[PDB]
Amino acid sequence: PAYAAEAARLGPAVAAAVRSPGLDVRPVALVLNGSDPRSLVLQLCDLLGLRVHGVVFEDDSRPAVAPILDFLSAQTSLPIVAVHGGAALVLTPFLQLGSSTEQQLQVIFEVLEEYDWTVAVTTRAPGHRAFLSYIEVLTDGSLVGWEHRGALTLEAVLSAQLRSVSAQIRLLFCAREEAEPVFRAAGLTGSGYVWFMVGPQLAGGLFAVRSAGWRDDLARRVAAGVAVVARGAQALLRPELGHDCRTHRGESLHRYFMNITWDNRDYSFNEDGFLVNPSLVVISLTWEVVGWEQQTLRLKYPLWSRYGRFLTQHLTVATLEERPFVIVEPASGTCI
Amino acid sequence: HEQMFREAVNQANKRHLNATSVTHKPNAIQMALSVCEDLAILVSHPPTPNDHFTPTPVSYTAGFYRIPVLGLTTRMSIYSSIHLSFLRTVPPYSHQSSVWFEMMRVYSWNHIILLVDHEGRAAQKRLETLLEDNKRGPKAEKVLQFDPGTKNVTALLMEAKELEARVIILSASEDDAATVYRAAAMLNMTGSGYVWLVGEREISGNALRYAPDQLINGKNESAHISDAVGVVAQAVHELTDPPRGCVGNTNIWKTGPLFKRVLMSSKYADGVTGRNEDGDRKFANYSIMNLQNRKLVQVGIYNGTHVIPNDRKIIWPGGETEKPRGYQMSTRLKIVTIHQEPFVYVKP
Ligand SMILES: *[C@@H]1O[C@H](CO)[C@@H](O)[C@H](O)[C@H]1NC(C)=O
Repeated sequence: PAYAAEAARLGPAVAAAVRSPGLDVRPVALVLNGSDPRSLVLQLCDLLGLRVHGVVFEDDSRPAVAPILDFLSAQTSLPIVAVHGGAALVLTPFLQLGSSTEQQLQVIFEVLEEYDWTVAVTTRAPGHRAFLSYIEVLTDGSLVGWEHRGALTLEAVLSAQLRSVSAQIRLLFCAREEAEPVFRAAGLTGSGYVWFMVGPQLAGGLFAVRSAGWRDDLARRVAAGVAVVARGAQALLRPELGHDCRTHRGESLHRYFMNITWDNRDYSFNEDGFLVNPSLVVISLTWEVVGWEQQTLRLKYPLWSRYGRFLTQHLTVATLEERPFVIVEPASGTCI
Repeated sequence: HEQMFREAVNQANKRHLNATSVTHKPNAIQMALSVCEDLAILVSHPPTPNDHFTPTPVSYTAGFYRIPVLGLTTRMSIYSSIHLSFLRTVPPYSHQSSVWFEMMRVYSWNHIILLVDHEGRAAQKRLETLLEDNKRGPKAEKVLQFDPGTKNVTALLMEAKELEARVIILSASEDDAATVYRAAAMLNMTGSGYVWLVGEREISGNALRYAPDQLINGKNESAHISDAVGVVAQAVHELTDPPRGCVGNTNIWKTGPLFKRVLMSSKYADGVTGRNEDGDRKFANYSIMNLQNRKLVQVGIYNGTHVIPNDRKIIWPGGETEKPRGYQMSTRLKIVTIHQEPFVYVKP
């Protein structure tokens, strides 16, 4: 960005006046990155009198900065956020960014439901417990559940493992570095298998889930950040531990900020910093707007075939509603 | 507290390009900023944490540098990740209660309730997983999930008492343990048929818990520093080296996890406290106590799977003090009822 911030200094600041019910101040969120993380927090606290209404700035390609932010907040009771473009899950004793692994899992399972597919995969197990348990619990349904085998990551062993499942459509999640072994390995990359990974997040580098603003630029990110700050300030109207870096330990989180929607987006989070009823879309690359909000269903490309036959088992079958042998009666809900 | 570290660095070269050192900063912000610019994690010393999460930030920074330091003054390590596969030798609270059920599986009981915050959730889930004729304790009846610091928690003891048995288990903060112990005298004066089991610290901080009934090197950290640093000694890579540049190096040392994996694989190559998984040790031995009088006699050969009790085996409850029978049956029963002519005729 660099000088872009100066532009962001005016427009987004003006965007505050878009919804500013008596906001005290919102001057700037100066980056002053200096290309270093070690003292970035040092100068962050140094600049941190008169408290601060709140400034957010963070963007690093390829998200292991959250714990430092959490410690800074604790050491200065800081509830401010920094970034929205990059995000990741963390449960630590502020932190508010677009991400929901469980939302991704439920969305993909929904897509499977209305797309009529049976997923017995596993990739390197970084925090495998979360995703695996989510899949297992969602297996306790009435339609899907045939594919439940698991897998493991690292070449011959990986090839044998991935060839021991097949089962047409498959999907796994892991880090990009570990992801590439998928293309590296039994070479069973047949077109009759579409894959979805939530863990890596980021973007391509097929079909996968991403945030609503993923296509949108940093402008909407700063708008959402300032809107969240304004909501928090309004809640406060109904102290950042003195912002001292040089009580024995502060303790609070989301004391005022609970939930709100702006820009047709439910800019809200759970007490656990979880995206509550968020909006996300799905990709389509040979990306494309394929994917969802209001706890509702959204899906384009209403296809009835499956590009299948990757193996002569589905045969075009049709007839007429004769009555003695062809019964056609109204179904809402589900068939009998 | 630096003499121990100085001796450790002196003894570092026993088996065999520098020897690390650190300065113990009480607070964390300055310790955090000095973590890297001062110098995988050759020094992993929590000096004397008088707080709870204060040892977390420097470890997180090292993980950001891919240096899984080994926590030393750690007993309840909520890391299992938020950090990056930080090393750790002392087993956490995770299995500290696990050993109980196996002991309980053969010592005295079969179905004894257990009690709870995140550490408690992890402990209870690990316990219930460990237990995959059959038996079950709280899983048979229930397990609590409460809020720390809730004074006057009387309904908890009340509902605990009314169950079939009096055998209980708990693991929580010092204040929570004290409150539950004090309530035990209330709400049917829990005892004479009840049991107790908590972390050794809970007993230690237990000023007022008599009937209730530990460590290997905790609170001493004396004879295990040597084997700890020795285990690091073999960490030397054979096949880059561990980079020491903080400023101007925004990337990540690809070597870091590469040799963290083998560090995990590394086993034995030591004695005494020495001799798994991710940042944890799969072996340890512990004793128990009965809290006779005002003395908490840490007597027991629990030693994981192998138990060798002796020396006044036990006087478990505060009321009985005799041999604990264990499971207790019930007399009163509540019975369903439905209206139907065959056998259900109801009139005013
Ligand atoms: C580590 O290096 C510094 C300077 O590079 C040196 O002064 C110090 O003595 C070394 N450590 C040991 C244990 O020799």
